Amino acid sequence: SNELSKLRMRFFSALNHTSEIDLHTLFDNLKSNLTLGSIEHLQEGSVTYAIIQELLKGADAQKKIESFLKGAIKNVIHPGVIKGLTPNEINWNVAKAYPEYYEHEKLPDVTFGGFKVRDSNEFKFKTNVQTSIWFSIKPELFMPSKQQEALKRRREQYPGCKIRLIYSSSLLNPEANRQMKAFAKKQNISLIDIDSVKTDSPLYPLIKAELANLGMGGNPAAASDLCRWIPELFNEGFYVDIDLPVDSSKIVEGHQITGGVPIMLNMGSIISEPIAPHHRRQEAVCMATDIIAYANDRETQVMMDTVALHLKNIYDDPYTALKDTPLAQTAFFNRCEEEGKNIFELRKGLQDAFRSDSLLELYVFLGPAKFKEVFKLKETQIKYIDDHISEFNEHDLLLHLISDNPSEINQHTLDFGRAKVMYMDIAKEHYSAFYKPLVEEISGPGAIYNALGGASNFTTTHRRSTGPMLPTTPPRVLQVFCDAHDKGPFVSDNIARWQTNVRELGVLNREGLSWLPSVG
Ligand SMILES: O=c1ccn([C@@H]2O[C@H](COP(=O)(O)OP(=O)(O)O[C@H]3O[C@H](CO)[C@@H](O)[C@H](O)[C@H]3O)[C@@H](O)[C@H]2O)c(=O)[nH]1
Ligand SMILES: [Mg+2]
Repeated sequence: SNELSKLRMRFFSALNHTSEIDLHTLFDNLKSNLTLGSIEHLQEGSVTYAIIQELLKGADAQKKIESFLKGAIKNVIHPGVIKGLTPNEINWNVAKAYPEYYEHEKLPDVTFGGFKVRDSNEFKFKTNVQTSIWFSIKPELFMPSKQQEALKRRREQYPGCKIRLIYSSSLLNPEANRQMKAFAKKQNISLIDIDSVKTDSPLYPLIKAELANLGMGGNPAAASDLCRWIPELFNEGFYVDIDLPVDSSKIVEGHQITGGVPIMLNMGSIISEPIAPHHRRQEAVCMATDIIAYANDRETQVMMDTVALHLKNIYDDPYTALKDTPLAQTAFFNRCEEEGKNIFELRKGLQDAFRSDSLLELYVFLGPAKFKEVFKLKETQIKYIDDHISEFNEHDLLLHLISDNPSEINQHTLDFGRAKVMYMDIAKEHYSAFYKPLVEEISGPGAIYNALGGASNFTTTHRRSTGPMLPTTPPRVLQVFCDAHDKGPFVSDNIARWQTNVRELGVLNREGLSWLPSVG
């Protein structure tokens, strides 16, 4: 039959059409327990292939290779394929099963979310259950067309995948609520209203506050970020950003993957410029939360609680989490910290300063140090301004900017109205850098990275090859066992690929984010 023909052709391709042994005899002797799925793990680049190549150089190669492959397929590869193991995971399991044929180091001790990463493949994850989140900032609009179309494109392409959607009914007017419910019914989507969830999570009040405070420093992406760490909302399948495409070629037929931790995230890594004292590059793992996988396991709730306790701590005192951000160098931040202002008041105050259309208000907000930096002033220039600021009106301050640095605005200094706009525009260049950490380091991937162990814990001296990748260093352990993006069928552009050089990240940084409030 064509099935046997297809299998045989795949096998001969995998083993490089070698004539050093008789592949017909070998194929015939293995075919009783050989599937297309297993043959992938015999290909060049695999541990199994590497072992075969060394056996070819020794005596009795025909028999030794048959004995090796029969056992490797029966005991390691085929069981791995059925369980949803990746090629990396199968390579490791083969190396472990055949220490006489493959020299390797032991699994290093790596801690991720308070848990030692395992190579047991014991945590199981469903790829056919997907949850996304949409909180509308416009009461008349349940969801924009882009997001509706994204969900349809996932539903029409795939059943029988279960699609769950968290939203807020309180954010929608009655018509929009009816439309949301109608949409979800038509698309066979399980709807979850965040307004009435039963949970004891400390994150739940914070989510409700983020949404209640829209227009007053709340943020719907921050609300969405926090939902992902409540066990009543997420306990199996994947979280995926609502608009992530599915890569059909990556769908696993058993709809199951595994990992070495009970919660996996989107990961990559960045190889640094050389650092002191040996002029060597460092590999630093990077992570994102646009794809999260949750194991069907009690340990999932345990790990999630560690992260939730960290996020609660950040919300309760955000100034530590923000200590190294641009905003931390402003007078406004220092005042807020002394006053114990909350995250909403911090975000709203920043937005207010940049909506003020006032250089004087911007000065009071930034303080002299950051005002100096933003407007590229000399120390003597900012000293004079700061000494006399209690006497200035708006025009007085503009006159000093014009005298001190007309080049910044290409000597368009004769029209004061235009000059003011140009200086305000220079300041607005920095708004995104001030604002984004107020989500990223608070509820976002910055906070989560820290919750799970922080940079130091995920950064190591860069080391390369040789041969098939094995989990024998910390970044390789995370790459093999902890990365939801590689294993899942969802497409992301949020972060660098694994082992990307810092000078060529190839990540688009978008300007008009959905969750950045405008400042004009
Ligand atoms: O009006 C909005 C806007 C955003 N969101 C939520 O926020 C998520 C991210 O919004 P997106 O426009 O994709 O922003 P990005 O900056 O591209 O998102 C990144 O940064 C966010 C904040 O940390 C994270 O929530 C995302 O997972 C991450 O991909 C969405 O999927 C929604 O869940 C809403 O619910 N309502
Ligand atoms: Mg996005």
